[PDB]
Amino acid sequence: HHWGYGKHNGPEHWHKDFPIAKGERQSPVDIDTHTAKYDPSLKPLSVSYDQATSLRILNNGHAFNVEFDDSQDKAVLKGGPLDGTYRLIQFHFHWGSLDGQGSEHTVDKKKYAAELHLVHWNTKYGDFGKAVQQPDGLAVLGIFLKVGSAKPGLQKVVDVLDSIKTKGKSADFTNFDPRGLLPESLDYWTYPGSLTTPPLLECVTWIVLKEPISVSSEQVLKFRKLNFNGEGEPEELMVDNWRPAQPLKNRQIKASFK
Ligand SMILES: [N]S(=O)(=O)[C][C][C]C1234B567B89%10B%11%12%13B85%14B%1158B%12%11%15B%139%12B%1061B%12%112C5%153B%14874
Ligand SMILES: [Zn+2]
Repeated sequence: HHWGYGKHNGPEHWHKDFPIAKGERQSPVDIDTHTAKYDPSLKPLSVSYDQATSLRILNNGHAFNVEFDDSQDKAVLKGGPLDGTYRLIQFHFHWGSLDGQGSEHTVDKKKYAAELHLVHWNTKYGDFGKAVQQPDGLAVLGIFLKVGSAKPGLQKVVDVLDSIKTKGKSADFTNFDPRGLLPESLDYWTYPGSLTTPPLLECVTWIVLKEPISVSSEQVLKFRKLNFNGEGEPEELMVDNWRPAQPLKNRQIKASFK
């Protein structure tokens, strides 16, 4: 009886195994755009993905992860609200059963169809497992997805999904360029928060981009053909793999833009 997204094991149950679910800096949150304060001390974000080396794509039973070689400083995030250098380890998505839900963060209570998370760890802690034990250990870049025009840079991901339909399947996934998943603008909101899945550790500086990317209905429909179950098990479509907004508590969301 492991955690997942269903009504007997989903987000309202997670606190029993992970009591930090009811902590002081949980994610995601609703971004109230009129209350977020412009902070002129915030720096532009530096996203350096020119040397990113993807290796593999994995269906972990919750989502799919596109994994990178993080054994050297290649793909790094810096600037913005961050002190120091954060190395890209993986990306994944959260999405819905229908286009009206799927994102984890919300904007003035608006839910997007999906949300991309690019996960990076702070190199000053040496490895990812040490980073997640620190309040400034991770930086996750969050990008909203809306349904309209296709995202050409997403199509390589979409086309490999048939080969990782079920939990525990992986596939080689080299030379994928995550620059093709970024919007034009790097304007962002930022706040201190947590992982949005168990173990829910309070280790993340969230950077949520204001500009969504557009993906096609066909692209998101292929996300929704994945399975939460393993091969040879009854089919449970991989949809609605998002945690709802959590209480903001004693936090301020800052905006990089006027
Ligand atoms: N939504 S999120 O906060 O970016 C957490 C994504 C899930 C996981 B998978 B395992 B390790 B791998 B890394 B940390 B652990 B789970 B948390 C992030 B990724
Ligand atoms: Zn995530």
